[PDB]
Amino acid sequence: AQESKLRLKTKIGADGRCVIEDNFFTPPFKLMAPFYPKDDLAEIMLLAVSPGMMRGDAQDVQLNIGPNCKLRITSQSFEKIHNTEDGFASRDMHIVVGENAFLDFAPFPLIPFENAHFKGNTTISLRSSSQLLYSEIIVAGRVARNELFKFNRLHTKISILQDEKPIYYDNTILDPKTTDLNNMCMFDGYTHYLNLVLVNCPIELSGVRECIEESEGVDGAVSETASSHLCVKALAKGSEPLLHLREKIARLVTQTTTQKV
Amino acid sequence: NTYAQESKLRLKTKIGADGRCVIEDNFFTPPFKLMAPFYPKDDLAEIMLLAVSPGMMRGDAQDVQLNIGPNCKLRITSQSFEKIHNTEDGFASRDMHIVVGENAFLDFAPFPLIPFENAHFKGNTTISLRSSSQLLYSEIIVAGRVARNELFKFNRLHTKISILQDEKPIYYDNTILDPKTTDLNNMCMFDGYTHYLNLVLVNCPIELSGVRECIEESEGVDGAVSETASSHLCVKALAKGSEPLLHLREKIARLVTQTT
Amino acid sequence: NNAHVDNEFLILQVNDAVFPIGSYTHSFGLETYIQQKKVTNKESALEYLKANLSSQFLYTEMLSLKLTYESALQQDLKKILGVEEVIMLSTSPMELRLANQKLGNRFIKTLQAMNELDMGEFFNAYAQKTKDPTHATSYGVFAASLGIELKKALRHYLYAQTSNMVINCVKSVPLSQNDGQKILLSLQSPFNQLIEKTLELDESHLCTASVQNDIKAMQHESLYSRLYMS
Amino acid sequence: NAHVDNEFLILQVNDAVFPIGSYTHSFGLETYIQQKKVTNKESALEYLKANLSSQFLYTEMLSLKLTYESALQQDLKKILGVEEVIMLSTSPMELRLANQKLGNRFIKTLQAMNELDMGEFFNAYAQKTKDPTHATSYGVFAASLGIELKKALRHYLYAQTSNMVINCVKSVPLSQNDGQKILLSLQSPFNQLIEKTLELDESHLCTASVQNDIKAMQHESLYSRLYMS
Repeated sequence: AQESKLRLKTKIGADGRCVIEDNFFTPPFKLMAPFYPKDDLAEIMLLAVSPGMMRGDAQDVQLNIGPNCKLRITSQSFEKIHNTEDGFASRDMHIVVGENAFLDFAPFPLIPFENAHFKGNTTISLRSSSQLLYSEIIVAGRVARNELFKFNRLHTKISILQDEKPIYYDNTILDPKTTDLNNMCMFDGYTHYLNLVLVNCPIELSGVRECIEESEGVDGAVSETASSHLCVKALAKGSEPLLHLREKIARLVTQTTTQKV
Repeated sequence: NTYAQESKLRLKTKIGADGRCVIEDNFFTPPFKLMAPFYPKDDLAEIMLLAVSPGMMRGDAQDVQLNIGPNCKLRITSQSFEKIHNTEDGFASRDMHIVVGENAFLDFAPFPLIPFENAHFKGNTTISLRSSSQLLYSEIIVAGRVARNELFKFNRLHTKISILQDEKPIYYDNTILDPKTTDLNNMCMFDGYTHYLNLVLVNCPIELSGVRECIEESEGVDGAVSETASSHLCVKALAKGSEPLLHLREKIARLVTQTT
Repeated sequence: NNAHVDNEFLILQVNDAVFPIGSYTHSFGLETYIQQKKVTNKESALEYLKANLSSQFLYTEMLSLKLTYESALQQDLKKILGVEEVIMLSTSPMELRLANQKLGNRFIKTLQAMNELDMGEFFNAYAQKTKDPTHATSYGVFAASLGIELKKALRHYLYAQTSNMVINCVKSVPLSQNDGQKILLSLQSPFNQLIEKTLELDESHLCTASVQNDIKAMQHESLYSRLYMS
Repeated sequence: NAHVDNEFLILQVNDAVFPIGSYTHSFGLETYIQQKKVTNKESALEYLKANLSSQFLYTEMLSLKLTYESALQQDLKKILGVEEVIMLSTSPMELRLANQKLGNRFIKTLQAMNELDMGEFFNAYAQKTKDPTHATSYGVFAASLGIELKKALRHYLYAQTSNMVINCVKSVPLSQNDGQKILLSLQSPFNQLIEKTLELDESHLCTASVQNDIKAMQHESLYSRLYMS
């Protein structure tokens, strides 16, 4: 058992750019210094090389995006959950986004091995002016060795508050022992699952629907939530089509200029 | 006078040496009385059944037996109504057993029923026909003495009809009228009317259209005709008086009679 | 067998408005009442339903349902066929007779089309011998064969048939859908009294004659414009 | 007239003709049909088992039980809590709207029946509710009248499944006997679902479906749609 921690707080610096105010991390996490894609956008790369999580392992992530900061956090790492026996591994994330701040983030895609038990809890606090691109990818297991839905139980939750008021819930429970997760209402023969929410982003439903339609190898869709935001769900047979889809969407949300209204 | 009375009526007919339908045997007790047959058409006898009576009381019973010999073609007519009085804790009854022979024809109907307040009447009619037999039978029930606004005040009325063809049932009727269990004036029963006619035509030379015609051309009548399971005709009609129903019956009897 | 067949669900299925026996194509004389303007609004619709249920539906449908049920419990097939014969010989209005027999036929054929449903030895025997089953008689045997309690069987049958009639009034009068609901709600006490009455009646009351109802059912044959088979 | 019998009332509100517009909804089934994932008797039964054991179990049936149990304790805040979760958890818009419409019309239909007194707690619920669904409102309804839970669930479950089966029959299409075979096949699963519903607690509320959500969303994009969802 080991505890991996990640802390990141950002603020606008004297130069008007988004910079790291404070940070801290434990293996296998490691942040790189930010670089600036658009004059109005910072990007921090989160890297991690790990054998995976075992029984008793825990991850705790805290993100605090100061006001006016527009930040994208990118990674390439997959989170492997091993056989946890009679125990489990867990991932807790607390994210705070400030006034007129933007965050583009996603935890590592989950790959639950046979008899893996995983618990994830994510809470995201936003202001009314905050903007969020948040997503999660779940894989059926190690697809290459035909290890599909062999894990024990997977239970992850997302709750997003806007000015301390709930605007979105997700309650993901996957348990091979209760259901055939391959049935046409769940994974339906696919092996990779993308769930994504766009909150208060400068983008219309039709634009997102265009990306999905023009993405090979994806069965996906978008819809307006009760709180008037966008949710994207997509199934695929590999991770690449889903990651490609997310990139396209992220690109669409980013193609807005500070030199127009 | 020392207790309830029993009226009897027996009538058997046969073709006579002259080829005419005649009375082979008959018998009757008050208030019943048969008159000698006369002959309207060359192929039809008519016997008038008459009766003057104060009405039936508790315990009174009527027994009727008719036997229309082979090839006989007879019409039994009457003008009398049957008044049923308050029968208290008892009832009055009328039993009829009718037998019609080979290629024989019978046109008949018991007296129209007029049940006074708290009258209890039980009627059982059984009709035995041959496959060649022909029959025009009907019954009329009145809601009571309409002249004194006496509607559906009787205790209970239960009359039954069973018609057998070659000993095989071809028709049933089970009339039960009990003001205490139902509003007999509702739109599925008497529906504002006071006179009810139930008529059956068995193996007669007339088409459904013909009967329906008579009904359509009858003022004061809300009635209808339909083919029974055994391929015969049943006519049901409501009226606010006995006369329109009687006139309807005549039209139909007439139609059935106008044939070779 | 029937270790997987749950009577609690089967009773709902066979009384479902979409159980494919064709009830929706029959008015059983109601259409005649409507066209002649005897049933024109919520109030008259309610009187008709009360008048019909307490006459034709009680002494022929419900009573017969009870009779074939009780006979089925004693495996008395002969008595069951006798009851069905009386009904056929007692029902003068042709379209009314035909409608009941059609629905009887389709009810049984629908049961038999469900290969995984095992109605038992007595129902099979009855299904083989029956000449003129009605929806009510065959249902009676059905219910008894499965051990469905009589009052329960009556309640579901009574409500379904009445629902069909109410929906016909709603479509044909026409009435608002809320009017239909008010009516169905108003009919609950009468519903219960009809069941009470049904349980008291013996076969001497079977096919008690209706008057105007028979007439309007007969008259339906002559309607120039008719949307119903009866 | 003033004699409301629950035995008849439960049949009336679950009646296919109870005027709330169920027949106009497929809740995503139409999408499955046009994409030819449901093309026959066999694939339709697989869809129903799949759908019943996912969306209908953790959202419809489970929420029905939740509001029912809270109603027994007159816990209105808990009922509103449940309805809020459902509204914030149901991403597919036509699925969310459908359920909310059916919830609205259900309450207004009961309301239109003046002779039907639903009691003080249901009256309070109906006044305060913001986003009722057919299932939540029906749950409070059943408890308010003292209708047994399993019985309440049974009628609701059959009625909804029947509507789904009938869409399949109309839209696939299937023969009517096919629909009856299916409905019969589902009786054991029915009992299993009710069994499971009793075992589940609110931590399972709105358990995410995957392809079902995606198909409900995609229904918005169909060029020819005969259903509202």
